[PDB]
Amino acid sequence: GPLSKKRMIIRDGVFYAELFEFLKRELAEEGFSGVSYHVTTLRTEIVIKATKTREVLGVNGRRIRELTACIQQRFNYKEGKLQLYVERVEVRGLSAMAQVESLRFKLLSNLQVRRAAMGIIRYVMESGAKGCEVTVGGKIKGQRAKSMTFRDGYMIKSGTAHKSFVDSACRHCYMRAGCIGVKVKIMLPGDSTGRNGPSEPLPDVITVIEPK
Amino acid sequence: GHLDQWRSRQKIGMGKGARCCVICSNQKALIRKYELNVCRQCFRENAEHIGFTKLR
Amino acid sequence: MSTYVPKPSRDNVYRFFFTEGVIACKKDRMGTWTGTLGGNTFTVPCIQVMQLMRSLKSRNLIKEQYAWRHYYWTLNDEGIAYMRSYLHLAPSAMPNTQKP
Amino acid sequence: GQTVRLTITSRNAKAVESVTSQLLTRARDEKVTIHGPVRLPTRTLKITTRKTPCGNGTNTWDTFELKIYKRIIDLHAPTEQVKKITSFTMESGVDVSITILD
RNA sequence: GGAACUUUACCAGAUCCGGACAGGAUGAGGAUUGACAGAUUGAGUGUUCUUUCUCGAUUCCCUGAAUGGUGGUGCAUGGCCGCUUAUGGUCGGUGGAGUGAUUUGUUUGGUUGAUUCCGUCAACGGACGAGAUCCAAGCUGCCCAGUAGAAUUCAGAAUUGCCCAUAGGAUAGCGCAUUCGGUCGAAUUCUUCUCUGCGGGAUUCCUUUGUAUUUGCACAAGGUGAAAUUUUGGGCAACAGCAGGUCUGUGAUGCUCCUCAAUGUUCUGGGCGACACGCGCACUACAAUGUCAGUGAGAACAAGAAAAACGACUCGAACCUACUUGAUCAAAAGAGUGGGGAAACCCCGGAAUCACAUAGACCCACUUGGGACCGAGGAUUGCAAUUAUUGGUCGCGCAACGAGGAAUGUCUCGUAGGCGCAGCUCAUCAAACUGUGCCGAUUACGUCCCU
Ligand SMILES: [K+]
Ligand SMILES: [K+]
Ligand SMILES: [K+]
Ligand SMILES: [Mg+2]
Ligand SMILES: [Mg+2]
Ligand SMILES: [Mg+2]
Ligand SMILES: [Mg+2]
Ligand SMILES: [Mg+2]
Ligand SMILES: [Mg+2]
Ligand SMILES: [Mg+2]
Ligand SMILES: [Mg+2]
Ligand SMILES: [Mg+2]
Ligand SMILES: [Mg+2]
Ligand SMILES: [Mg+2]
Ligand SMILES: [Mg+2]
Ligand SMILES: [Mg+2]
Ligand code: NA
Repeated sequence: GPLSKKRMIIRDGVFYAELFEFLKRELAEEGFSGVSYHVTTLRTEIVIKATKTREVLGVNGRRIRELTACIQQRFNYKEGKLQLYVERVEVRGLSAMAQVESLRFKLLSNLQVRRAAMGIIRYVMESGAKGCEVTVGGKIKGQRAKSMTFRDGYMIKSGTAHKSFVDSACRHCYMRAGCIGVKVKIMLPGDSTGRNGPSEPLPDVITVIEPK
Repeated sequence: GHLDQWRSRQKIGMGKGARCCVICSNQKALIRKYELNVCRQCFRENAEHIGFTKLR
Repeated sequence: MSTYVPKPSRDNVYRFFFTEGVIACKKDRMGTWTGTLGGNTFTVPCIQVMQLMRSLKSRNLIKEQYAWRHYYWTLNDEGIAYMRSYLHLAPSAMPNTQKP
Repeated sequence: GQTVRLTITSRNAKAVESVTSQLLTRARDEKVTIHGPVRLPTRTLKITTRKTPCGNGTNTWDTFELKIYKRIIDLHAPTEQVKKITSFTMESGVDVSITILD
């Protein structure tokens, strides 16, 4: 043998990291937004978050069963011991992973960088985010590489609280000239529900309750 | 006998040549603590998913 | 190892590939790949599985995905038709990923 | 008299405390004898590595830490009753192990 | 990036195709694969020949294009990191001012580490950065312990009073005397110590026959207190950039180079370690605030074993360690018997700096300082130890070095310095790094002379 708790935690983390990488590469064009797994004695239940759940499932769940076969064979799960579920993200514009994939798709379609980046920002700010900051870099215009950033609204950079209020994701775009990096940051609106927003007040914001 | 010679030393399974990153299969600067077997550069990218955090 | 794939080993891999529409194999030349075919386990070297799947991919019969030293080959509709003719199965035969 | 030990282990402090409290409340509902819960020492997995991918620049380091929280609850209850107490939905990342003390 | 092989990218050779696929030849009257023996050979390597067997349609033969590459180009790139830059910096909107580039905002004054605040004001409103947030450490509450302990009862066992040493000082005690973690005793009672999830606690809070004071923002001493100023130490850290580094992390990547006697891949052997020399960092010293020999008391972070495989039939073994033997005679070994998945075994974690009224040896000398170089024996890790792998033993010590010119590094409190220990690299090897604890100061708490 029984592995120690340290070894068990390391093993579980490595399993999640490999599962995340496999789904990130497999579901790149379906707006993959995250993955969580719940382990019981009966089965291991894996829930995939995506924007286009129809493409993640496929006809009669052909795609989702193919992904189940991949995970089951790689990790040697037995029959009936592994299950996959697909749920949609409530707000796509508040997911950095979904938006950075959308930006990469738009760039791969020969769209201008200014157009695609501003399109992402307008969509994100319409979704209720406090702020969005997307940046595109590398061989944008010609042989010399330059980096250009587009931002709107609020954004916190320092401290440890931005790990909770800021959603980030970076992707590589493979163009004819070379590799283009796209990074999208979303300032999540603090919402009392934990699905979209840390639900905590901002670390430096002080509110005085109005008297009765 | 070229099948017996082929990768005969790699079958011994000792030293840095027998070990590689579980992500990138590189045989240099391998983190073997807690049986991670992950390259140092690959660990910095995947540390958040594995569960490690930067605190102090 | 040797890339030369015995014909019975190819038939076993293809039968497994059709039964479970996905094959996952670690990319290590001196490694062994294990699969289950209607009970029991048959072993093929990982390099030979890689060779068979590389041939299929060059003919656009499968889709290949790679992550963390592992391949993930999935039969395509053309690949399903190819395996159904190769394995001499009935037209009603389908991989488990397509059964209701 | 059978004594059964429940070990709750996770790397999330909030999850392990929530599971422990739920187990404790359910165990008190079946009015069984409780010993604990005991907050065992929390272990910090520590990995320090260079920040640069190359070898250039000031030798700066990143200290990554993983904390493991473990709790033990001893129950004087039959295996059927301890299964009933355990029978609920737990948070993800929390490992609960059941063992019968010698 | 502590390279024996591998790693490895270099050198001398020798294999394999890991050239998919397509098109065209041959082709079950056989496309092809693999080999015993004897030669070739570094090879008891079918790599090639002689010789035939073997496998069967997977290949092979030719053209194209693919593939792989620690090949180039970091001056084509992504990502990451470093640096400018540890300081207090940065940017719109609308408004004002200029033909404009631009400017105001963003400020003369005081204050703060702070573009931190208070005032002032052609601005007003905001956004970052600073602060706040976060993680540890110090004090503390609740909760908690068959993985931490304590106290008290009985029961067992031990010392027990006259004693003053080879010369024997100084240092508490003067209703019930102490001690025994194997006494591998048995029961009650508890959380003081330990463990810890969420809390509490500190903020210029209180004072001043202080400073400064229209005010304000504040400062200095002293209280309170575990802690008295960003509590302490870290992490994070804007906007602009640099042709800084990385194509030797990746199935990151454009172009280009090689591609079947290959720059792919594997195997054998060398090299990365070579030494008239120069330079940067570290270790050990030059001794008596010492070296030996003995004895005592005594930490904290931490690490520990395996599979879709091997044997039994889910379990065992790998990893760490304790105890015992080896031992009717060196170390290092070698062996058993247990334990530990790690608050459970190691472990009451007997670290050494340190201490010793040890009545110990040495006595100022390159000397019992120093331990570099080198010689013989033996053991261990490994498939392989020669170019000593690494310990252990006896020798060498006559190798310099007796405190180091000009120059130069780091540092303000549990800090410098000194001392070890663990992790990490790791089959074996630490003078490295990342942490940890132990003994613990001098000096200043200032300035803009130098940078
Ligand atoms: K004007
Ligand atoms: K600047
Ligand atoms: K010696
Ligand atoms: Mg801020
Ligand atoms: Mg800060
Ligand atoms: Mg070699
Ligand atoms: Mg490469
Ligand atoms: Mg550069
Ligand atoms: Mg760059
Ligand atoms: Mg200005
Ligand atoms: Mg000042
Ligand atoms: Mg000022
Ligand atoms: Mg590496
Ligand atoms: Mg070198
Ligand atoms: Mg000496
Ligand atoms: Mg080093
Ligand atoms: Na390149």
